[PDB]
Amino acid sequence: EHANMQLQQQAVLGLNWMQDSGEYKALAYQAYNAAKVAFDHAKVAKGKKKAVVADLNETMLDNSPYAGWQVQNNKPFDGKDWTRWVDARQSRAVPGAVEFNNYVNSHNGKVFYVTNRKDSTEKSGTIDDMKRLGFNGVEESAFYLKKDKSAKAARFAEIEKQGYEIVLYVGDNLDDFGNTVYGKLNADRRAFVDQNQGKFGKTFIMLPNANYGGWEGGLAEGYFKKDTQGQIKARLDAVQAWDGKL
Amino acid sequence: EHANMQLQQQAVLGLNWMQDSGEYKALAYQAYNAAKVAFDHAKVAKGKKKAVVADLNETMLDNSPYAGWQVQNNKPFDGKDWTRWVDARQSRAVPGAVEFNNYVNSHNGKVFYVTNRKDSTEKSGTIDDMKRLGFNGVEESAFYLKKDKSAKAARFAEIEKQGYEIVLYVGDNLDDFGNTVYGKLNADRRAFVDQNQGKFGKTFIMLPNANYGGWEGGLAEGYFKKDTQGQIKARLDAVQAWDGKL
Ligand SMILES: Nc1ncnc2c1ncn2[C@@H]1O[C@H](CO)[C@@H](O)[C@H]1OP(=O)(O)O
Ligand SMILES: Nc1ncnc2c1ncn2[C@@H]1O[C@H](CO)[C@@H](O)[C@H]1OP(=O)(O)O
Ligand SMILES: [Mg+2]
Ligand SMILES: [Mg+2]
Repeated sequence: EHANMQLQQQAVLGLNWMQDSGEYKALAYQAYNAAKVAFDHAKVAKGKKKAVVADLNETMLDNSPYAGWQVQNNKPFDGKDWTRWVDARQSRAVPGAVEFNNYVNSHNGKVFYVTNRKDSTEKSGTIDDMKRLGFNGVEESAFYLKKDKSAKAARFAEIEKQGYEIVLYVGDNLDDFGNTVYGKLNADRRAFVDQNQGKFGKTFIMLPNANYGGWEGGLAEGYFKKDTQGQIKARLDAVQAWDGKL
Repeated sequence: EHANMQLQQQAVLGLNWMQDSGEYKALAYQAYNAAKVAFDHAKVAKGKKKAVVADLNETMLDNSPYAGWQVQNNKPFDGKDWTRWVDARQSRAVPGAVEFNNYVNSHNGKVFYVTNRKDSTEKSGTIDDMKRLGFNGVEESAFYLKKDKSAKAARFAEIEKQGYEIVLYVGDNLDDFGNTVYGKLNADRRAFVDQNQGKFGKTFIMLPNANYGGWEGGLAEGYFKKDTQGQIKARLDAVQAWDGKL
């Protein structure tokens, strides 16, 4: 129980930032302002329909109250708890997301939700929240929720097989742009970003998430297979510190 | 000493994100890609020179190793320690910052560094680091370091009085865009962002900083006047949590 409190306390400052700061809101607006510009500029091959692919969690939907519950109950992430959160139907919208979504859908485009919320158990709550939140276009066929694989490239391909050309991707996780660094450590993930420097803010649109993600598992080999104590040490070992001298 | 460790442990996860994640790098590239587009589009009044205003800390310069030192030594922020860090000359560059800086300066623009690093004690180390890092245009006159006031609007005005029109602002803190929410709590700061939604990614360019900022003081009245214990409670009280029920 000591390790659990320590692990979740380490998330507090970043959670305050995501939940309370105007700075976070500004970053969300910045991403979606850029996304609209990219969508408007996009041209697709003859015969293709324009598609935008968007992740949900921490991209279009704000699940910060779940993180707040982890902090307050010293609870590390558990898929069983997550499913209850989804069923709770208290998701909020990331600033600018609804407007951008609805703009795309009313301007000769279609947003597809490629998300790792679970198709079997988490679909009903997701669709309910998004309708309440004001998203247009949330019929079941717009959703590619998780079934067998967490990697998303196969779903992107399903979308292209339906006659769409994907003009841009929106996400908070690099794995939202393809599979090339799925399950990889942060060194490789940073290298992927470097190799794609010019796409960010154009065809790859980023939202900030300092609370969780592929970068967490990226902190150390077999991070998620570690116990709570091992994860704390992984985080602290990853820290780069000034030695305090000149 | 117990409170000090707790306070700084709360920063760990967000520090891992800023230091290690490819996601953070992608956000930095996204901001600077957008900044170049805005700079290229900008037109100024007749007779004016084009200026870009940029903050340094966590906007163009990466001081994360200082934060890492705080974590490892259970040290809350202290201006005396900060000055030593600056003097240490180990600052790194935020991804994309040098290239954008040098592009502006070679394309009929001038970047001015409006920064709260201290003009008297922290200028020499700043200029030394920026030269090493590859920034062009780091003569003393490009810098508007802190003298008497932390609020930046007066410095922006000094720049305009020199015959420049400021075409865009780059920062990680909303106070980097003006004084309207300086010293204000987060509710007012979010409202400022909402009232300027369309400027973000255009004339106000944001970099992510989940480690510190005006949003921290924004968590509670007289936050920085609080003792370590009071600040921990301020952070935890600001948390919004799911109740765990449906
Ligand atoms: N703290 C956390 N750790 C892991 N996954 C989280 C999480 N918070 C929310 N999630 C979501 O829970 C599911 C399991 O990882 C994913 O859908 C993920 O969102 P994602 O779809 O955006 O990746
Ligand atoms: N953790 C922290 N808390 C307060 N200021 C910090 C800080 N880390 C770096 N700084 C910098 O230290 C000075 C005092 O606040 C400012 O120059 C600020 O950067 P800034 O100029 O970007 O605002
Ligand atoms: Mg996500
Ligand atoms: Mg700054």
